Formats: sequence, C-alpha cells, structure tokens
Amino acid sequence: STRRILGLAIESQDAGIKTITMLDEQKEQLNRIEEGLDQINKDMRETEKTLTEL
Repeated sequence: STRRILGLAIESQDAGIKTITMLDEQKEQLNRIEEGLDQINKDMRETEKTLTEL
C-alpha cells in the first residue's frame, strides 16, 4: 500500500495548492469588499452632514 499511500500524498498536495489558490482568490475579493465599504462610509459620512445644512 506504500504505492497507494504515495499516490494519495501526491494528490493531496495538489489539493493543498488548489486550497491555497482559492484562499488567495478569496483575499483579493475581500480586499475589494473592504475598500468598497470604505467608499460608502465616505458618502455616508458627509451625507448626514449635508442634511445638517438643510
């Protein structure tokens, strides 16, 4: 079964790589979201302020 164990270890490594690739892809997406939030709070900051001058 060492041959099977070896085959599986090799396949598991590719799985680890896909996993890491998926998180990295998940990271950029979170980056887009977070800053995306930082864009809304901007308007939402002065918006309540513009109301004040109304």
